[PDB]
Amino acid sequence: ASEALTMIVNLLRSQRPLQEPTVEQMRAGLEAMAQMSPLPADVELTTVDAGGVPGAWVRVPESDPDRVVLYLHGGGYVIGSIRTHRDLAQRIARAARCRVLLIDYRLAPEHPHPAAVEDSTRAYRWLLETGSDPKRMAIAGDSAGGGLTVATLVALRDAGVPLPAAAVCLSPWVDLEGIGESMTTKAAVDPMVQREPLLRMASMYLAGQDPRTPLAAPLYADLRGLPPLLIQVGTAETLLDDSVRLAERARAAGVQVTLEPWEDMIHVWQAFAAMLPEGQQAIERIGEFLRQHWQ
Ligand SMILES: COc1ccc2cc([C@@H](C)C(=O)O)ccc2c1
Repeated sequence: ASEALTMIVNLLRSQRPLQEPTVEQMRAGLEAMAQMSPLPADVELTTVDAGGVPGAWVRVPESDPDRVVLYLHGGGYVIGSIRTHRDLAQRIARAARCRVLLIDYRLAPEHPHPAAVEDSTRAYRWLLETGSDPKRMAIAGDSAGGGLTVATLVALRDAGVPLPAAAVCLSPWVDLEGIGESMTTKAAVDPMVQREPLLRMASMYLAGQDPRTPLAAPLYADLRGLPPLLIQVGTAETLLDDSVRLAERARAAGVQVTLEPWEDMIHVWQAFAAMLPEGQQAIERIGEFLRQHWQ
């Protein structure tokens, strides 16, 4: 891996937003870290009411105005915001030459499951209502937002809503019990995600519901009929086996899955693309994948 990976690992070993003592401090910690990646001058942000869900349009100069990624931010269903993820959103908008709708879906513990999935499906339905075409759309998300991407597709399919051309999952979180082998075997090399904080956030999202509830933990969902899926994951991740098991389940369901394991990469390494070469390389691959499925 690039020497820059050592700098990102060192940052994460000291700035541990998932290990902050309160939800308020976890939220503020991730906001402080995102504020470091300064936004390019050519990014246009437009706040919008996406059918009752607050959102922001992210546009860059080469955004095709009729192609849209609905972007579902990570943060364990508890943290993250339009602010934390607008840099990753603009990088994807640039690579995929599209507009990104970044939504502020309801967060736990204030709004437990299924609030997040109600909001992601409402935003997608609103895009259709306002004239977006499914063959020029995609849903993408990181970590909890990667799990929410799969759950959103399942819920839309079950409601008879036309599915988009493709979907992208970045280090998705789909096992809310943390029982993947890598949760043990990669614990020593993951500077961000460990079982204790994952179970803390799962508790807030589930509010006593079965941790294998399919739209909360899509490792247990019926995935038949989903569109082509790109799963990017790092091998230095306790969540590696979330991606491996999701790929197995989607392939068994007849889905066109690409599983891309990036050697030595850490959780949502794409968010560090300003400093990490593999982050920008992975975002270029996301853009290639989306443009191929919109052809
Ligand atoms: C430098 O900027 C960032 C921005 C968002 C980030 C999000 C995560 C995790 C919690 C995520 O939402 O998947 C990690 C690092 C991040 C760094």
